[PDB]
Amino acid sequence: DWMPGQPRPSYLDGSAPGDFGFDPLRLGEVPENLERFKESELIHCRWAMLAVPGILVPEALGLGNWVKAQEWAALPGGQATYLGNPVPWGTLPTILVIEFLSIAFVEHQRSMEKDPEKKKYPGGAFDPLGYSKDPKKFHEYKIKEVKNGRLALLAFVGICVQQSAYPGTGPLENLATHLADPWHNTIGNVLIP
Amino acid sequence: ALRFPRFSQGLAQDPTTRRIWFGIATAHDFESHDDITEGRLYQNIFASHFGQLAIIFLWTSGNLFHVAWQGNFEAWVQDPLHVRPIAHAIWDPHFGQPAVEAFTRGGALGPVNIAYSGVYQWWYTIGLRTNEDLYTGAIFLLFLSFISLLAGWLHLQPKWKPSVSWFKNAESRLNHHLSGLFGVSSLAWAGHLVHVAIPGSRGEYVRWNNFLSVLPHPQGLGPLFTGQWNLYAQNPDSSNHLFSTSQGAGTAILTLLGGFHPQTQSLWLTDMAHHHLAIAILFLIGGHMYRTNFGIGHSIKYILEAHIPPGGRLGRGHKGLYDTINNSIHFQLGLALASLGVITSLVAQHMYSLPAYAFIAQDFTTQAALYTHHQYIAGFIMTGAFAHGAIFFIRDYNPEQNADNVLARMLEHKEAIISHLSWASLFLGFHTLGLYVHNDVMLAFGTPEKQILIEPIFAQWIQSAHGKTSYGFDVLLSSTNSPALNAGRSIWLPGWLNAINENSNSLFLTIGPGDFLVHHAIALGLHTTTLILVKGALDARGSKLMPDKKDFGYSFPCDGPGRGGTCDISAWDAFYLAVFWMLNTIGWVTFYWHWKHITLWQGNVSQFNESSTYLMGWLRDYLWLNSSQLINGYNPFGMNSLSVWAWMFLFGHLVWATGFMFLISWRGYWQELIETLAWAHERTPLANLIRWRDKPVALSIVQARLVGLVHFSVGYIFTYAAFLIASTSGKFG
Amino acid sequence: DIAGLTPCKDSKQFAKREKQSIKKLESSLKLYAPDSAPALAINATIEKTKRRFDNYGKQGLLCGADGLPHLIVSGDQRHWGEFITPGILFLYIAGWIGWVGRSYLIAIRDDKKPTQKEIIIDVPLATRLVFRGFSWPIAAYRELLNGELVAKDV
Amino acid sequence: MRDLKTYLSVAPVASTLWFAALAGLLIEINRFFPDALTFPFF
Amino acid sequence: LNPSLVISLSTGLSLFLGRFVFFNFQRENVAKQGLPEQNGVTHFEAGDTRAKEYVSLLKSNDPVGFNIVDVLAWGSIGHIVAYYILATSSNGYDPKF
Amino acid sequence: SHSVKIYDTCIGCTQCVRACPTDVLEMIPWGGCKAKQIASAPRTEDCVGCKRCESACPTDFLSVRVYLWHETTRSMGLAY
Amino acid sequence: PPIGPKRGAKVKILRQESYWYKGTGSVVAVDQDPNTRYPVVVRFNKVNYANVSTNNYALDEVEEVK
Amino acid sequence: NLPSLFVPLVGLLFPAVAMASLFLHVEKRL
Ligand code: CLA
Ligand code: CLA
Ligand code: CLA
Ligand code: CLA
Ligand code: CLA
Ligand SMILES: CC1=C(/C=C/C(C)=C/C=C/C(C)=C/C=C/C=C(C)/C=C/C=C(C)/C=C/C2=C(C)CCCC2(C)C)C(C)(C)CCC1
Ligand SMILES: CC1=C(/C=C/C(C)=C/C=C/C(C)=C\C=C/C=C(C)/C=C/C=C(C)/C=C/C2=C(C)CCCC2(C)C)C(C)(C)CCC1
Ligand SMILES: CC1=C(/C=C/C(C)=C/C=C/C(C)=C\C=C\C=C(C)\C=C\C=C(C)\C=C\C2=C(C)CCCC2(C)C)C(C)(C)CCC1
Repeated sequence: DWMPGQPRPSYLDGSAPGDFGFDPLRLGEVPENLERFKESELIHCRWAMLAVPGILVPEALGLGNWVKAQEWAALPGGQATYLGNPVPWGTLPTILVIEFLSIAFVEHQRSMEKDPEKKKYPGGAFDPLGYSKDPKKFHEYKIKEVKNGRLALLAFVGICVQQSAYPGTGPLENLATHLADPWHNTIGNVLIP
Repeated sequence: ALRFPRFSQGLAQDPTTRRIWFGIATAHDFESHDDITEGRLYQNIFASHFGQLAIIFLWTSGNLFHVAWQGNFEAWVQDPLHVRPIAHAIWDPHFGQPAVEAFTRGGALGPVNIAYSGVYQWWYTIGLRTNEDLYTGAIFLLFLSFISLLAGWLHLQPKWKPSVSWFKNAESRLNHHLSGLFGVSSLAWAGHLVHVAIPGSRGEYVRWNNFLSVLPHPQGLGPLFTGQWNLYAQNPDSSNHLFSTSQGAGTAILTLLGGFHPQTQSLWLTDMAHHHLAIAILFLIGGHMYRTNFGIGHSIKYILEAHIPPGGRLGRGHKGLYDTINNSIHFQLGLALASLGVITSLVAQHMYSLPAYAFIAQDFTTQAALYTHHQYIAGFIMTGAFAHGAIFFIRDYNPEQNADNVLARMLEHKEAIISHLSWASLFLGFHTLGLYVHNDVMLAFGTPEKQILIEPIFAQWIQSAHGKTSYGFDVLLSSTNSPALNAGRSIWLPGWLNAINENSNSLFLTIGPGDFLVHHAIALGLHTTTLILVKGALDARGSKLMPDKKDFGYSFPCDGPGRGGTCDISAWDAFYLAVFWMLNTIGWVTFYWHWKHITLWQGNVSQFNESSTYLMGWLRDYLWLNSSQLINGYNPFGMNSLSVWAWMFLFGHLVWATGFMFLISWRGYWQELIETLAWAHERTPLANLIRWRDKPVALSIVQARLVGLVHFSVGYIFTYAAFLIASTSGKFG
Repeated sequence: DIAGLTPCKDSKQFAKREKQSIKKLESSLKLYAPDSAPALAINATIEKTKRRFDNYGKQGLLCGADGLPHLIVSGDQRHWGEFITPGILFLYIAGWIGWVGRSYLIAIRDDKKPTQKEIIIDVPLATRLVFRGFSWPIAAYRELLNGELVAKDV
Repeated sequence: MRDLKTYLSVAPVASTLWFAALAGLLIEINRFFPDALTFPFF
Repeated sequence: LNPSLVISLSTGLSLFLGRFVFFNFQRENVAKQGLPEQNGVTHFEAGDTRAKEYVSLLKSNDPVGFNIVDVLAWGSIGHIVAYYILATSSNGYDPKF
Repeated sequence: SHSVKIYDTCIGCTQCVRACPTDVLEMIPWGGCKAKQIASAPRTEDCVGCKRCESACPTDFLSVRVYLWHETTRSMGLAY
Repeated sequence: PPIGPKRGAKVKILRQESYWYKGTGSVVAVDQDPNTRYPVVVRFNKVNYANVSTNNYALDEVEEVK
Repeated sequence: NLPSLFVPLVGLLFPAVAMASLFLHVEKRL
């Protein structure tokens, strides 16, 4: 139960992975919408779980933060740098056409499959190590993925809001600024200018 | 049938004079004619559309002919800022010699009227230069009028009359209207701009004879197909440029400068060509949305069926709306009139702020006349839109086929809608009137510092958002660090920011508390007019006082004196009531516009700024003050050219007042009076040798509402037109 | 300042208005004996004028080029005295009146002849109910939550 | 006596008394606190 | 920069996507959305003589059913994207970061 | 002539007939109410459309309806 | 057996053209004679626009409400 | 010269003819 003392919704019995009874707006009242929401929630969770380290790790290294790493495309002759290497295809129209064709193909492949249970957990080629072996352990891994991904989503929100509250920052730069003086470096200064 | 009107046997059998009147007022209501069918309905409408188009072409042809044959056009082109244009000549055998003298002006041989329609600036801007060009135009339009009559006649004979199924093919008509009627027409117009109008702007006279020899651009066609279009934006006209000349002339045919031409004070012709080209592309690509004969496209019905929110807060959503609208010509006319009224006001608001015609912004009588013109047109069009919403609810609306969709739910909670429009109108009315009256009392007691003057800080903040510096809010486009400012610095922003911060033009005029108050009066008028019309449409099928109203039709006198009294209970009566409020609202709008500009044009902006915050200021410093030249158009000491506006000014005052008769006196009084008159005629020797063929009766109840509203409106419009034109043109500034 | 205005304490036009007003009243004052009652009245109007302009200058009102106060209703915290604060006062009083009238109508609605107390006021009941308006925001909020504020299925 | 209090409770009379009191109040408030475009006490 | 290159690439990629990628989606949507109909029946059955769709042109010996109309639609897209990239490359426009 | 109709909500109080100033309406036998009578409009060619009958009906909603229609010398109340 | 609702019962008016539509009224007497098309007699707290406070309704036009 | 022909033509002759003709059509009995 997400909120002790609160009656769980009628349609949330706790059986689903990551189902703690949280839908205060009753957005899953219709079952079709709820299933679609489980799929989409997992998609966001996995994009976030991939994108958070892609945001943090290049910052720990000498490379720019996640904001600076997008900046060459604003200027016309822009060329990307992967690990300091001016990659030749780094021009914006190149990687842009590449990204459109590749992403569009893959994601549209997800659009043209309706199991619907495979739209959440397809497996097969995407489970070569076969972690779907024990359905108990596979379901516990479902709770694992859902909580990890929700955590990553919250973290991403923290990164975007910190970026708005300190334009041209880094999550770890913000963290270090806090570690300097935690009692005088806080969200309190942003909430209260 | 058996006599006029042949379309109504019930009217032809009327022995009274009513038969004639109602024969006229019902001639176009085809659905009420005897033996009407759907096919006859659609076919009569279609032919009527061709007839209208023919009227429009013939009218513009007449304007062209008269400017060419009696006007100043050729002389006006050489000196746009010192030649009064000529509408047409005056041949009136009632003129005394002083009228012949005083109306002879504009450098003409006899009395003439100065045109305030602004067709000289338009035709000059689009490339017309000689009276010969105008004659070619007029004959071309007379030709088009004739072919309109020809097609309308043609589609009334069988095998040329279309089936109703063809009229109800909505997807095809939308594809052709978007892609062809909107898109291709706009594209061709861009053609005329780059081939004729822009050359004429650079000194080149391009006509049908030589337009194949001349290139529109030195490199043209080739940079278009290569995909390097910027070569067309390359060499624009110089900021020092003379419009009829090659001085400062560039070669660019498509630009996005953003401001005005410094000489003509109007939009850049290359800007306008680029505009019509781009929106033409948008209409072309957008006109491929719906499905016809090729196995691709949308079923509008299916899209409407699909847009039903889960959770059911809109019930069944938009299901059944495709047939509800496609089967109801009144629904279609309502949507068309609503949209057309919005964009008519939009035209009014954008043509005074962003003038598109050379040397039109300096002609102040024309700018005022056009703004007033289009705002009143827009008002009437809006009232009509709601009228046909109501007529839809009565004649075409099928409750079972719209069950629990959004449209039926409008009726289902009509009391919340009507009651909240009533609340908004009461709040706006109480407080706008209250603040005006407070300020008037303060100025009466000599304490202007006690007024309630609220800064229109939200609109001011929007003007700052546009880059106006008058208020120092330092927001986007008004601020240096704004991404919105950086993104457009290289394109339109230099010309735009240049134009908005020029103090002479009407581009986002500076606003103060006087503008706050009138804007809230305008809000009041929109809300009250809308309240009347919406209540009329939603109560057209019935109320608690008349639950069976749908069975009585759109227009009926009333339901008798029972149940408390029921006068003006029909939907038509709600329209009739709302027209008064529309005339009031557009009166406030146009008073506002004309006073703000007439003070701007005099360099005396302060007079508006200080005097518009109390109503005596409007009465004394606007109407009373600017009637001075008008009311002296003729007097015991002589006449001048303003006499026609003085006369008309009273004419309106008369017609308006005559309307009051039909609106205050009701029928029974006149019916008894006419009975005494019938007795008088029959008992008078020599005269009783003459007998009436139609029994004289008093006008109908509804008929009197209409006749009185028409007098009220004609007097309204003619009065304000006389004052507007005389007060501006008399000063010309 | 805000909207291009200037504080009335810094406005030349504002001080010119105060000057011209006072000199006008003094022009009227020159006609009467200084001991007379018209004289004392014009002096009282003069003192009231000075009090007026001095107070508008003190409390931070911005002026236009007209030399007259303009009110900032945007919500800017420097000008809550010009709208937001008198506005909250108004909403308190209006809510009081309407809440009391509603209390009266509910109180008489089950009487044998309700209209009888609408044309002849039950003043004892009214006096009992007038001071419910003091706590009208709590009462109306509690009714909104409890479902007693809005009639069911209307 | 009872009938007279009843008459004095009738709509127009109660209205004149009520608005007359309100008018005296507002007049005196504008007498001790004249002019005032704002709530100055903040 | 080369118009033939960009137009050929964009149009070839558009035809390709419409042929091997988005074809099934296209067909299931144009099938479930179906022909426009007035009063519960198609415009042609309702009596519009010119509302009969053209089944001759829609027949194609292309195995999957890709026909002239598909060519026209997707090729139109490819040319609009193509002239978009062409016109946008010769701009010289650059936003101030 | 104006159309006049009666609806079976009629309770047969006779007031529409009593109110009519041109004698358009009658009371005919019927079994649907206690008064065992229902109104009728057999002479609408004399109907002038004043709706005194409608003012007289106690039924909610009305059981007489006057639908003003094609005008005649009789419906316009002309004595000339 | 008695037809219609009990006398004194509160009923909701379902006749759409009734002034008291979706309101309530008290039952007075239900005429047990069949062939009477509108046997239910309802009295109302408020007069309608004809200053009438009672009206007869059909059995399917009244809905007993407590 | 031409206005001296067409102003009375459409301001006198045309309204007289149109009013008389419309009068006849409107008073006709079939
Ligand atoms: C339809 C727009 C229109 C308008 C509003 C006017 C308005 C006017 N015209 Mg003009 N006129 C027009 C078109 C128009 N004209 C056209 C297309 C031609 C042929 C090129 C003329 C040729 C013309 C001449 C020669 C003269 C006028 C004159 C006049 C003025 C006096 C009225 C008159 O003499 O009757 C108008 C005379 C006509 C011949 C007009 C008929 C022309 C076409 C065929 C109109 C169709 C009429 C049709 C039978 C009825 C349709 C009703 C309506 C919609 C037109 C007047 C201000 C006189 C003037 O200037 O006085 C100072 C004058 O001498 N007009
Ligand atoms: C100066 C002319 C005038 C005025 C003041 C009004 C006033 C009003 N009309 Mg009206 N109207 C007019 C002309 C006018 N109309 C004409 C010519 C027509 C054509 C017949 C219409 C037709 C019409 C329709 C069809 C409708 C209105 C509506 C309204 C109300 C609109 C809401 C509002 O503004 O809040 C109130 C605004 C006011 C200006 C009220 C002014 C009086 C204040 C309250 C004085 C306060 C009393 C003060 C203490 C003095 C007491 C005196 C003492 C002896 C008791 C409003 C009361 C609409 C409506 O009802 O809105 C809900 C509506 O539907 N009007
Ligand atoms: C594309 C626009 C459009 C279209 C095609 C229609 C179509 C129709 N309307 Mg609509 N309507 C419109 C716009 C439109 N209207 C607008 C803008 C308004 C607001 C003014 C209305 C308000 C409206 C109402 C209230 C009604 C209609 C009605 C009708 C129907 C019959 C009209 C008729 O036969 O009367 C024939 C018309 C005339 C004989 C015109 C004579 C009266 C005019 C107004 C006087 C002219 C002014 C004066 C002479 C100017 C000269 C002054 C002089 C000193 C110079 C018809 C289907 C009627 C209907 O059938 O309802 C179901 C109806 O009652 N319309
Ligand atoms: C490309 C093919 C095509 C084209 C060009 C048209 C064109 C037209 N049709 Mg048609 N239609 C078509 C296909 C087409 N249709 C097909 C295939 C069908 C069967 C499915 C129909 C069935 C149909 C019917 C039933 C009717 C029409 C009608 C019309 C006319 C509308 C009236 C009008 O003048 O508005 C013109 C519109 C514009 C000029 C563009 C919009 C104007 C904008 C919004 C406002 C002004 C813009 C700009 C600022 C102007 C500057 C002002 C300045 C120049 C002074 C119009 C000329 C109606 C008609 O009038 O009958 C004759 C009518 O009844 N159509
Ligand atoms: C108990 C008194 C009372 C209450 C609580 C309300 C409440 C409301 N009215 Mg109403 N109204 C009232 C009296 C009241 N009204 C009276 C006396 C009239 C006739 C003058 C009206 C006429 C009226 C109209 C025309 C409208 C409303 C509207 C509204 C609603 C929006 C608020 C508003 O516009 O206020 C506006 C208030 C007025 C116009 C007049 C109020 C009169 C005084 C200030 C209140 C009555 C005091 C009363 C005598 C107290 C008796 C004391 C008692 C203890 C003995 C709202 C629910 C609007 C609506 O429908 O909203 C959707 C709207 O259109 N009212
Ligand atoms: C009754 C009825 C009817 C009618 C109705 C009507 C008449 C309506 C109307 C209406 C109207 C008259 C409306 C209007 C509107 C508007 C809107 C809705 C707007 C829009 C907007 C926007 C969204 C914008 C935005 C923007 C931009 C784009 C840019 C700049 C800035 C801004 C923000 C401005 C019908 C027939 C249908 C049916 C039956 C019933
Ligand atoms: C036989 C065959 C084949 C081949 C095929 C081919 C080779 C194809 C072609 C196709 C194509 C190759 C097509 C194309 C194109 C199309 C279209 C349809 C187009 C278009 C265009 C447009 C539409 C344009 C527009 C515009 C303009 C005009 C102006 C401005 C600009 C723009 C863009 C807007 C294969 C082997 C594969 C397989 C087997 C069989
Ligand atoms: C802040 C501010 C502002 C704004 C405002 C707004 C935007 C608002 C909104 C508002 C709203 C949107 C509201 C609403 C409403 C709703 C509803 C739904 C209602 C209700 C009510 C009621 C229910 C009442 C009741 C009562 C009481 C409580 C008392 C008296 C009696 C009675 C019963 C009346 C401005 C800038 C201007 C100025 C500054 C400040």
